[PDB]
Amino acid sequence: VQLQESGPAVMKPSETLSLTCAVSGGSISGDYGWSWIRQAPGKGLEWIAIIFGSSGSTYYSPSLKSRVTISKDTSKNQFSLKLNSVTAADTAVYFCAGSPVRQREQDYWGQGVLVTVSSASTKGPSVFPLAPSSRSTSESTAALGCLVKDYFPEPVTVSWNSGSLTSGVHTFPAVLQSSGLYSLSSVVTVPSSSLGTQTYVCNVNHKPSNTKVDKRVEI
Amino acid sequence: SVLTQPPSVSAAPGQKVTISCSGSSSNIGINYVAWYQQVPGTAPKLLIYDSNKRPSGVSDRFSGSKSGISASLAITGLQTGDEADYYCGVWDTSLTAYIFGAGTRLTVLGQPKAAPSVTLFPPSSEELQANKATLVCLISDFYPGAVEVAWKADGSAVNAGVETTKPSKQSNNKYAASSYLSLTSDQWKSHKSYSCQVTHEGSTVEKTVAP
Amino acid sequence: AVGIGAVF
Repeated sequence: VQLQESGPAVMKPSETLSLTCAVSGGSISGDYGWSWIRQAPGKGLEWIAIIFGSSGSTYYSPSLKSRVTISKDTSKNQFSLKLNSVTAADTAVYFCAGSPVRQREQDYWGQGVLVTVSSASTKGPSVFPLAPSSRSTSESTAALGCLVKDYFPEPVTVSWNSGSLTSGVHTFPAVLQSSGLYSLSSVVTVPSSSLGTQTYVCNVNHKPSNTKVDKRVEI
Repeated sequence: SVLTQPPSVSAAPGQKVTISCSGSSSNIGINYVAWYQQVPGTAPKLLIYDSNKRPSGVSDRFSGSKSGISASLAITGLQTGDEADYYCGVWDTSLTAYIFGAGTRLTVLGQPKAAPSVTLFPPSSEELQANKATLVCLISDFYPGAVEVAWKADGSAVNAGVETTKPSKQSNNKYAASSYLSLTSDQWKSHKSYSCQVTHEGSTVEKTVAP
Repeated sequence: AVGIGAVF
């Protein structure tokens, strides 16, 4: 049995989250239990609900029951979840899972879909060069960078010199600020002699905003 | 969670580790206990089902059992590749719900300590021309993965405008974090020196930048 | 295994 989730990457608070799981290689109305599970970033697994294929019986997390619907569709061989009145507390990776009722050595999981709940609107980042100081320039190597400030939503990718520069590159995970917007930095350490002879450009791509900036790092 | 498991467990390579899950007669007492291994945010892997059965393909270093209202996962011959989060899962008849434990993070001891490398960047001229100023403190290659970051302006504690990430693990098994001090043009110019102070394993590397 | 109990 294989499972594939689908759902929105980004949602606004108070909306209704709706998820579907396409099931293949077994019958949705066979002797299975079909579950939804979620994991908020950096937190534990949290089971949400189950629907049994044979009976149609459903059961729910006590703390989520008042806001969740779980359903199945035999013609579509799928099952689904609705969670209403979302808040940021519902930001999580949502997994569909399943198990035979009797052959419990089998365990099926989708790969999960990240759902981010935020009031923020899509915004491309401003890119600022992080130039080394000349005290760092007196060392043998120097750190050169680019700040990717105030974007939403994730993700952003950074490369250097169109991917031709890979050694000594470190791109850091983003911070989330009280404003709802992310920032991150990418640094590259290079020989300090190279600083007059080599051009350094960081290529920042934010596909949610259709924004792609190639920032030259001078001095 | 009505199931309690320790938040963390640690042992040396080769040792036997036990992870326990404590519940009630309504869940662990009468229902099937399962144990899952997970890297965070990705699908967990079933290690044990029906409280004491191992699925095909799982190493026989993993075993499980339960007794009364408690259940245990045992890992013999601990390897560094066993570092992961471990969850018990069980049905609760009285809640009519499936419950995961809060998770146990397994650390394999003995890995060599590594001090953080720290890089502090002042605001760019382009950001200052927008009347904003962001100091960027980048912290990498430290182990174990816990750090404390403090900002100082002319020797005094800055506690407005700082945002710091949690540590995250690099490709070389060490850790990385970053901290951001967001100011305006005027504040950045208001001070002699700014300092990023990174405390690790009891000791501190700080960094300074000046307008 | 996931989701499946013995006693309802």
